[PDB]
Amino acid sequence: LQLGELAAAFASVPVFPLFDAAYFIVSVLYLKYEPGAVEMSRKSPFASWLCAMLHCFGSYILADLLLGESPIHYFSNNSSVILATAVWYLIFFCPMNLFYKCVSFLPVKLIFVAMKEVVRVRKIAAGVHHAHHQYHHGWFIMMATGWVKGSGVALMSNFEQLLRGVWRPETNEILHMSFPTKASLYGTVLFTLQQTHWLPVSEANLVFFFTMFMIVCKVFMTATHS
Amino acid sequence: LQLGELAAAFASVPVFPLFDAAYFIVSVLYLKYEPGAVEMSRKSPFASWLCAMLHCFGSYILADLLLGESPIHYFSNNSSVILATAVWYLIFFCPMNLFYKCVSFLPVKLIFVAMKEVVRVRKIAAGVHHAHHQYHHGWFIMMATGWVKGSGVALMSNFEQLLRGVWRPETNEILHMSFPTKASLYGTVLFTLQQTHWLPVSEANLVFFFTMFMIVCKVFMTATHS
Amino acid sequence: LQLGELAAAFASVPVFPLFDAAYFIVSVLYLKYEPGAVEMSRKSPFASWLCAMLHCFGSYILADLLLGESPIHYFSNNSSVILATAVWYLIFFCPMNLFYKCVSFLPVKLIFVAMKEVVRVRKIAAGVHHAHHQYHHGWFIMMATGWVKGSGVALMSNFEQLLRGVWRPETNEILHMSFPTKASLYGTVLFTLQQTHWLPVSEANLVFFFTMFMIVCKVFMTATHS
Ligand SMILES: [Br-]
Ligand SMILES: [Br-]
Ligand SMILES: [Br-]
Ligand SMILES: [Br-]
Ligand SMILES: [Br-]
Ligand SMILES: [Br-]
Ligand SMILES: [Br-]
Ligand SMILES: [Br-]
Ligand SMILES: [Br-]
Ligand SMILES: [Br-]
Ligand SMILES: [Br-]
Ligand SMILES: [Br-]
Ligand SMILES: [Br-]
Ligand SMILES: [Br-]
Ligand SMILES: [Br-]
Ligand SMILES: [Br-]
Ligand SMILES: [Br-]
Ligand SMILES: [Br-]
Ligand SMILES: [Ca+2]
Repeated sequence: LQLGELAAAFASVPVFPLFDAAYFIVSVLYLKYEPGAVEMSRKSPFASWLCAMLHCFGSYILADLLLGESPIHYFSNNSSVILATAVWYLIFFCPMNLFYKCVSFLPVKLIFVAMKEVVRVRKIAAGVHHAHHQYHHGWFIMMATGWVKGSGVALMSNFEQLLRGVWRPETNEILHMSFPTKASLYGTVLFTLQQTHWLPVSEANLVFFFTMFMIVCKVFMTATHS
Repeated sequence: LQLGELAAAFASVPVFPLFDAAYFIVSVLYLKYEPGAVEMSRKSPFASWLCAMLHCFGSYILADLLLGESPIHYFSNNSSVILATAVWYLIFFCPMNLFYKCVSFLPVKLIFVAMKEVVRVRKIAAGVHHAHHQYHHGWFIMMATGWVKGSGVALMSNFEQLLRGVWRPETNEILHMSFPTKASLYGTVLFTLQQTHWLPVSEANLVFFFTMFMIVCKVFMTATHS
Repeated sequence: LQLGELAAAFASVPVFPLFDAAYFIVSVLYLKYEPGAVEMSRKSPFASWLCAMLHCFGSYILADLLLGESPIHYFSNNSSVILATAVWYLIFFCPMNLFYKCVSFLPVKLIFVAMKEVVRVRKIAAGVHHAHHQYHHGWFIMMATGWVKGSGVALMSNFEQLLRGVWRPETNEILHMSFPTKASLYGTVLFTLQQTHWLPVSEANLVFFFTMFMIVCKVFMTATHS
C-alpha cells in the first residue's frame, strides 16, 4: 500500500545469506579477473583466499581500522567467513569451472550485481549510524566511515595489489575515484545529512531510492561492457 | 613579574583559532610547494584536500594510531577541520592567488612559522602527558607519542607521497631525519624526563624554553633559504 | 615422573630474561645479515635500533594491531625493551665484534635457536588464548592472532624493508611463506583446535610436542646451511 511502508520492508530484507552470497560472488568474480589471479590461486592458495576475504570483508576491515576497532572483528562472524570461503573455492576450483559458468551467465550475473548494491547501500547507512553512535556530531567521521563501508576493497586497492605481488603506486582510488567509490562518497554524504536531520527524508526512503539508483547504474554498466 | 609565571601564561595561550590557523597555513604552504601539488588540486581536488588534512592532522592521526585509538578521532573537532579546509581552499583557489601572496610575504610568513612552533611544542608535551596517563611508567610509549605529535606528517611522508601517486622508498624520515623530526625527538625526550621527575624544571618553563629554541631555529632557517 | 607433568614444567619455564634474550639474539643476528644492515647501524643508528625492535617485537606489534590494541603496548615492558636494546648494541657495536663472535659460535648459536623456538610456541599459544578470551567462538581471529604471534616480523617484512630504504613488492611472506611462517600457521591451527576442545590433548602436552618439533626442525636447518 504505502510507499514508505514498502520502503520499510525493502530496507529490512535479511541480507544474510542470499544478498551476502551475491555480494561475495560478484566481488570474487572481480578478483578472478585481476591479472595473475588464477595462477595465484594454484601457486599461492592461502594468499588467494586472503585476497578474496579482502574483497569480501574490506568494507568492515577499513571501517574498523578508521574507528579504532579490531580490523578483523568481522571475522568473528563464522557463517559469513565460511560462506565467502565457499564462494572463493567454487569460483576458482569447481570442476569444469561450472560455478563460474553459471554465475557469469549474464542474466544471473545482473541479478547478483543488483543484490550486491542492496548490500552496499545498507553498509553505507550502517557506517554512518555506527559512527554517529560514537560521535553524535562527528560529521567527518560519519562521512569517512560510510564512505569506506561503501567503497570496500577499492580504497585499499594498492595493498590488495601488494598482497598479490603487484605495485602500481602511480594511481589510487582517492586520486582517481572509480564510479562506485565516487557514488559511495555521494551516498555517505546523503546518509550523513539524513542523520543530521538536514535532509527531510526517512532513512528507509533514502535507502530505497539510493539503492534503486545504484542498481540501475551498476546493472546498466555491467550489461554494457559485458 | 616572575618568569615561571610569565611561563605559565605562555604555556597556556589558547592555540585555537589563531595559532592553529598559523600551523595550518604553514603546513599547507609546504603542501603547495610539493611536486605536482597544484595540478593535483585541479584534477584531484578531493585527494588534494585529503593531503592537506594529513599535513594538518598527521600528528593526531599518528598518535592515535600508536595508542590504539581511532586514527580519525581528531576529525570530530568540526571547527578545526573546517578552519583547515578554509586554509586549503584559500591557498590553492583564492582568486588572484591573493591569500598565498599575503601569507608568503616574508615578515608575515615568519610570524606564522613562529606560531607553528608554539603549537608543535604544546603537541609534543600533550603526547607525553597523554601516554603517561595510560602508562604511568611507559617511557618508550611516552617518547614515541611525543615524537609523532611533534613530527607530524613527516613521519608518514612515504604514504603522503603514495596518496599523491608518488613512491620514493629509498628514503624516509626515520632513516634520514629532517631537523624538525630530530628536534621533536629531542623534545619528546626532554618532556618525558620532565614527566619522570628526572629533569628538575617546571613543565611550563620547559615549554617556554623549548618553544623559544624551536622558534629561533625555524625562523632562522625560513629566513635564510627564502 | 609423569610426562604431562614434565610437560607442565616445560610449558611454564620463565621466558624472561634468558629465553627472551635468546629470541632477541637470534632475531638481531638475522637483522645484521640483511643487506646494508651494518652500514645502516653506522649512518642511521636510530632506524637500525627501530629495525631491531621490529625483529624483537614484531609478534606483539602485529597481534596488537590485529586485535585493535595499541601496536606499541608491549613497549611498556621496559626491562624487555632495554634487554633487546642491549642485544642490538652488543651485536652491532661491541669492540672487536666480540659479542657477535661468541653468539655466532655454532654450538652456542644452536642453543639460542632452540630457545627461540620455546618462546615462539609460547607466543603462538598465548595469541590463540588471548583472542579466545575476547571472542569465545572467534576461530578465525584465534588463528590469525596465533599466526602473527608465531611469525613475527616475517609477515611485516615488506615494511621492515621499507624502513631500511628497500622496496621489493614482487614477493611477501603470505604469497610465499617461509618455513617458520608456514609452521606457525600449522601451529596456530593446532592450538585453536586444542582451544576448541576438538584436539584431545592437554595444552601443556601440545606445547611440549610442538616445541620439540620446531626445535628439531630449526636446529637442523641452522646446522645444515651454516
Ligand atoms: Br592489478
Ligand atoms: Br599457500
Ligand atoms: Br553493515
Ligand atoms: Br559499520
Ligand atoms: Br556528545
Ligand atoms: Br564494485
Ligand atoms: Br615528493
Ligand atoms: Br576529486
Ligand atoms: Br595536543
Ligand atoms: Br596526544
Ligand atoms: Br600502573
Ligand atoms: Br616542519
Ligand atoms: Br632485503
Ligand atoms: Br640516527
Ligand atoms: Br605472549
Ligand atoms: Br597475544
Ligand atoms: Br560470547
Ligand atoms: Br625465524
Ligand atoms: Ca583500539
